[PDB]
Amino acid sequence: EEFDAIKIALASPDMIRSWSFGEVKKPETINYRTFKPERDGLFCARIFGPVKDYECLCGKYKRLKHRGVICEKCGVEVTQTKVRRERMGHIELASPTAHIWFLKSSRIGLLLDMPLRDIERVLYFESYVVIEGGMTNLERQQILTEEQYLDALEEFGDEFDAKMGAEAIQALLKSMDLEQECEQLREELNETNSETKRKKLTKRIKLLEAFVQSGNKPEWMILTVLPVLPPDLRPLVPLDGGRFATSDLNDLYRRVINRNNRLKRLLDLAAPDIIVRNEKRMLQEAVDALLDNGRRGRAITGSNKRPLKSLADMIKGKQGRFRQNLLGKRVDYSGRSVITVGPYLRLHQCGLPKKMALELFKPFIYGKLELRGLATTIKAAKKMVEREEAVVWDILDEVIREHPVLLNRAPTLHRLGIQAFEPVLIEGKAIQLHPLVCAAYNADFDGDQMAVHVPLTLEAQLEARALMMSTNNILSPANGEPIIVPSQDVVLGLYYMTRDCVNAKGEGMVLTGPKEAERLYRSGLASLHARVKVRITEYEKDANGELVAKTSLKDTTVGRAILWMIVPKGLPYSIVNQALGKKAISKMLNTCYRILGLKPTVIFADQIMYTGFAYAARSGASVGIDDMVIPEKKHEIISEAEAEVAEIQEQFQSGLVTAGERYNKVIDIWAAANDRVSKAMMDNLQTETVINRDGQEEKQVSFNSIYMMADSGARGSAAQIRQLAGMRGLMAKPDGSIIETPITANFREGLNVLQYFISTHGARKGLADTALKTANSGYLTRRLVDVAQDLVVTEDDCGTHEGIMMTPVIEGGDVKEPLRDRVLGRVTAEDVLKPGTADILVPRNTLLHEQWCDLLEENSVDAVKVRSVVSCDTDFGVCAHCYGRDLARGHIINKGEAIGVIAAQSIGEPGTQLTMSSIQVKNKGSIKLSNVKSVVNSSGKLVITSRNTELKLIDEFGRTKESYKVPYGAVLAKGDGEQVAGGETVANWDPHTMPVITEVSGFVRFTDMIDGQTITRQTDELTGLSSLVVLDSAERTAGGKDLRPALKIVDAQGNDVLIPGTDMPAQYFLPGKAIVQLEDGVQISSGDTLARIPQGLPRVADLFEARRPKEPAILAEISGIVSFGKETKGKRRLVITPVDGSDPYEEMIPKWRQLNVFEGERVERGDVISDGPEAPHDILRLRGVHAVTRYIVNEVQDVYRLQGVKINDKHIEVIVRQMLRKATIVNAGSSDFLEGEQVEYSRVKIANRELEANGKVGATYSRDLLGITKASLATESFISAASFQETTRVLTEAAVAGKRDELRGLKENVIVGRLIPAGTGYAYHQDRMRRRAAG
Amino acid sequence: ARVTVQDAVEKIGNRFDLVLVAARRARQMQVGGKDPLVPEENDKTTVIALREIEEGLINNQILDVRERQEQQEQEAAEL
Amino acid sequence: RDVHPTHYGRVCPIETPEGPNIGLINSLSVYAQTNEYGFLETPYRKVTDG
Amino acid sequence: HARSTGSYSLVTQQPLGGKAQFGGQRFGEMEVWALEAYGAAYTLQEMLTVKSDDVNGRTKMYKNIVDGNHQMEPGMPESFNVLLKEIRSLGINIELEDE
Amino acid sequence: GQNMRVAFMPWNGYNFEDSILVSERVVQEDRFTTIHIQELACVSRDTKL
Amino acid sequence: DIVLNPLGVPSRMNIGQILETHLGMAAKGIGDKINAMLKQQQEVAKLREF
Repeated sequence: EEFDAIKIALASPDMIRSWSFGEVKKPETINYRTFKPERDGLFCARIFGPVKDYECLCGKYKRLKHRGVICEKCGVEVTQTKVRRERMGHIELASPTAHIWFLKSSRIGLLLDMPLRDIERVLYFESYVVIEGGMTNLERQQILTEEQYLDALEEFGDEFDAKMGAEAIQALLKSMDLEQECEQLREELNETNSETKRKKLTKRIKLLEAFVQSGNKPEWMILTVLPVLPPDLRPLVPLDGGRFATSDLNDLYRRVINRNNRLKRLLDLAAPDIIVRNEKRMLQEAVDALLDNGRRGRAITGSNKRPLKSLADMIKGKQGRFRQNLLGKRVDYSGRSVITVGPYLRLHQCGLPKKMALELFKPFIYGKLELRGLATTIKAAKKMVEREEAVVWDILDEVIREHPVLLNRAPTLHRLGIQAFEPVLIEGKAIQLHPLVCAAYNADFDGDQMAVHVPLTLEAQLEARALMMSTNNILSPANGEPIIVPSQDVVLGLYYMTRDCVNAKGEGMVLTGPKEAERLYRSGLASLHARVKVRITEYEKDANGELVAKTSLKDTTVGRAILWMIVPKGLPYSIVNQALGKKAISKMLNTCYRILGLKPTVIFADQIMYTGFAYAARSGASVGIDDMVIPEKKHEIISEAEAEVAEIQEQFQSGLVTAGERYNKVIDIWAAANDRVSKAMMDNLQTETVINRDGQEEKQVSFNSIYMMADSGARGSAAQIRQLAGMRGLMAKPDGSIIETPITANFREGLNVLQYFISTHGARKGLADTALKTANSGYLTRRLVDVAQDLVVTEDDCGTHEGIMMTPVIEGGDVKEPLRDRVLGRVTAEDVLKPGTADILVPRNTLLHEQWCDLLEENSVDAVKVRSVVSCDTDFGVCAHCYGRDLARGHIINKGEAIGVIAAQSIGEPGTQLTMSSIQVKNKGSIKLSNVKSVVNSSGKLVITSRNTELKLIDEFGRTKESYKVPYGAVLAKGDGEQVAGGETVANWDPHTMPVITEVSGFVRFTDMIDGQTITRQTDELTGLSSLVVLDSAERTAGGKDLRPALKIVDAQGNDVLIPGTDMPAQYFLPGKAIVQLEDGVQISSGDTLARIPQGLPRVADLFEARRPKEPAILAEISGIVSFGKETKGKRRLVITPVDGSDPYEEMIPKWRQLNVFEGERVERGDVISDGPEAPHDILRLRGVHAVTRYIVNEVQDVYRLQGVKINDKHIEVIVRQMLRKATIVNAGSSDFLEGEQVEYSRVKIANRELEANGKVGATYSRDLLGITKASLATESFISAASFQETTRVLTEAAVAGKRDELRGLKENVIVGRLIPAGTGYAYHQDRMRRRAAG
Repeated sequence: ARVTVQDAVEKIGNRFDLVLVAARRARQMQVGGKDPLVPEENDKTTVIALREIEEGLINNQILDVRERQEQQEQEAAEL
Repeated sequence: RDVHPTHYGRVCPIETPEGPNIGLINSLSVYAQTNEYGFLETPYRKVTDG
Repeated sequence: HARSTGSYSLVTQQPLGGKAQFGGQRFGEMEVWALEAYGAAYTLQEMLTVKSDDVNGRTKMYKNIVDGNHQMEPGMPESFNVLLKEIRSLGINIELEDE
Repeated sequence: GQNMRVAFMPWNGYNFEDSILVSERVVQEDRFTTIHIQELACVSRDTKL
Repeated sequence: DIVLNPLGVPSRMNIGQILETHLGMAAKGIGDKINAMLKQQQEVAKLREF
């Protein structure tokens, strides 16, 4: 009963007769008059057990006089009737018929070297096959028609062997030898390991060996026994009005017994074989639909025309047991009702109704009617709670005091979607919730309802107290943010409370305390927002962890003073010297966590809610139609707009320009007309009050209500204040192209009849996307859990070497990613050091808390190697010192948690939101360049002759500040070693410059490059000074396509002038599209040119899927110059010819794509050869593993950072690590030659072959790179692969391979219902990790 | 305590053992028939145990001494 | 599931359930009848010179 | 709608659903993934054994709270062995390797 | 439906997120009273007993 | 009678309810100026003008 692992293998023909309880010999079910089972059908009491407990068909043995004997007088046992869940039936088959999961998947053609289509004709009684050819006139395994069947029969008589049917395929499986036919493939594997002839051994060396080791036989792919599901698992039960009801397995068993009966009746009656054949193919239909119905043939149905539910349909899909029944279940001791606002509450409190908890807490209530003595029996107690009697409340009232409870909202989209609560019982019918848990739940009070759950056992109350309580969670597990940020009502009322109006009463008078400030406003003798001179008594913990206080005189307003009677003794006044909008608030409550701790902030959250509600209602900010004002000059823009589109429309009638340019000028004008409208209202909204107070007129922030929400960040925005004031941009018809005319009225002026039709385009288009791609992001989150399943942090620290290197992601333009919010909480990989060298704080590892981000702020070091969990080396779990801070708590992370099922919720929960040249220096900095080869030109400017140099503007400090890229030989103005001010246009280049600049000055003549062969002469008629123009390869002569153009810039004697400082020739083998400037005899200086070459969510998905993009740019393999091969044969060639290494590489690349390095030109390992995207499968292979991580943590980041939705970058790192848990083995010693194996497994293998047992007989490996619907099915645990997708692929590919489980993953114990080995249940499980080794 | 578990995981150092030291501790008053050491305050035992920890008198080790000495007062008591 | 401009005067472009039946379930407009073949029509006011 | 014990569904021996059916709430699969990230174990255990599927376990759990003893002795879910016997009725020997 | 004397202002966090706050009078005037008519049935059939 | 939330007008863009409020203020108010001349019970002579 205590069991450890779960084994799957094939079942023997004999094992099922050791399973079952006899035979079924009939098709009957039950007796139609007396609704009792029949004998030897699919219901018989003799086979499977009784119908009533301890009662048989006659009725001899009843009421447990005789316990466990059998009633002879019918054959029926006397035991329990729960045994009807267990007892299986078995039928002999007349002929052995094939199993479908080892046919259609392929496991039986691949096992026999035959096609799956070329098997069926032997099964379907169409064509004989050679069983054992002693005479070699017909080679074995041959598809012989009935015509030639007579021809060879007369030649050989009985000296040959040839049968047809699915018992002949048993004879084919019977003949051959496992180990002998494995000997030959193991021998001739090393002949010629071709890529089109590798896997047909590499699969077959796996499968032929697996039959020997796992103890399996080649005969067991056929069925001679059909096991029967026990009848309680296929129950035909009575409904009410004489009608009955059956599962789909009753009737599908009936079509097999009768065909196993009619075939029985044919053999004795000496039947013709053409009858016996057509009987056999009906059984072949009947077996297949019983196992997997809609797989092979026309779907056998009932009378209601739907396909019958097969057994595989009871496994596959959303209606299979692995998803609908064993991961998500119904649960008792639970209820639900509509939620509503409870404003008065405290944080740990939920508002539960009285009329509800009588049925959740019913056996808890029964617990203290018997123990109190107020009920002698339970039936005495049952009809008291149903009478709603007097003590019933006050016994329940004792119980629910200090009894936790759960509240859950579907979809519980992250870890805070189910939080514990403690009830405080109200009398009513709905559920009142705390106002600062709405933002944690995505709750709008518009009709949603939540589920409540009862923590029954003792730990369940302890876990609800300690782990998930609503006061235990304040912060995010995604980032440092608090999820207790006040949303809309209070954030107006705080902004109304703290304000500065210059006029009210009592301007600049004296006050003595914030108590007497509230003596003033509550008396009407002052106002809230009016400046005064006060005194406060603040505190500080700038002593040795001790409260130090001081006291000064201040300057503030009255309403700002009253708020200071709340804050708990740890902050300066410098948070509340303002108007207190939203971002003015989110730094207050974040700081009091970073100063005081949780239990202060539990009160501090409940206490601002007690005043921002009571004040905004007291002030009251209604919204009249005159609070919505209209811009005054709004019409006069539209008349100017119909003046500016006036000359555009009448001009196209003349034809001076096309509609193709006219459109964007109309897109220009109506935007730039609106960009005068959308500015106009923002004069007389934010300062439209010009008040007067002992002065002429004084201007300030206005008191209009729709502005105050926008000035607080409560509702609306800049683009949303438009459509209540002015014209609402442009609105697109849903094809993609946009109309020329905006909607020139806002809503306050009323839309036109026709424009509202155009307005309805965006109404569905927004709603037929935001309600469609919610499903397209849900399926994303599921595979994020799956590849991050079995990871559980199971150490403190192994302490390996250094890891990945951080550098800020300021790239392109402005300072996009400061390093302070990338190194925060991280573990320092190594000892780090200042710009002052050898000035080290850290002994290779520490916790970077809130001061060290400010330490590296001061010192201009801005490049940090950090420890990331891919750079750990421990298997089946990671060390905590590569992860970082426990974001949900704020300390270093403990031993036992799962971070992968954290990180999968950090991605999908934002996923339901995010579906929809010349170069200048910007500021005073230096100029730095890296990987540089450049040359001074004739002018005295620069041209860059390196694919890999970037323009960097270092300030006076020593950290990077900007970055721009440069192409090959753009027209620069500056060099290096300079510190030039911003505002100049230095890297100035055309969109068409791809120069054929040389580095070395010389003399240009015509040489080796004739007209007619490789050139069409295009002498420029207007100026004369063109040359023989190199065009592309696809327009020249094929007699001249054997070579390329190659211009030899000469010295006096005629040689190609070399690169200065090397003995190698550098003349230009010209690439395509090159118009050469000057003709024979001319010169070019250094740096001067020979010729000129003129020219969301599924993006999130493809990176974690590693979808190889459609136009892959190619990337190199090793250093060295290039040779070329075949010219214009479908696709061209490129031959790798290194500096010293051997040169065998040649690749079918196109010339149809443009190049980067020239033909006689060198390139390096890991660089690019073309232009375009790339598959990361290369970028793991050619460039090391510490770039594909820096790719994916940054390439996917331009989606989530785009909408500014912050996720800490440890969460990309954990789940790309799971995409690399494999290898491609190259050498040998333990494995096959070129098979696949987990690198975490083969590092246990090289843990000993290089350890002192062996010197080195090990094997060498690359790294594999999978997606996320591949890396989960390429995992050792077969239950998880059956738990997720494609089980018909899985359970056959797991069966013959003998694949066990180990109960390690967080699904692997749920399906058995065991405790999770994480956190609370981890230390229990490591005892089981040793109690097998200790016993 | 009643509202948070911070001031007891400052002592224990883990979000799961504070459940596990009290999963062990809070059975002795349900069916063990014993009494706590702190003032009771009409409390259900999943926080009465949490009180005994966060009053500094209980870690995992000190529970293991009162469960050892109970067995050596039944072992020679039989003989 | 879109709003074609040929739905003018026949199909109400603000009547659908907002769930997964957004582009299929529709009403008919006020003044609409059906053709003698079975197509969707709309009355109009014919202009005779101004 | 609330439920302590209503009638259980016939085959999988788990509770029903719907208020008018006197069923229960559905603690789905997506509701598991938050609990694993919490690291809570017993709450994620006893939402499957004593609440949901174990026939013997909910009986004792009734007698656990009547007499007062807050305790949870789990067992095997009576739909897991269902899935075991269903593959056994597909002729592939999945089984239990005990200790 | 009926018609309600309405007034746009926040109220101490009682009308927080598009919530409605009705007063006690409009209950007693029986303005939103709905008569829902259930339909239950009793059926008696034969048995084997 | 009903105290709704005025922080659901701007960002939700249901704005004619403010105009449904204002024209709704007029029509019941004239229901009270008429009920002046039905309880005070002056005549129907000034009513027919009004």
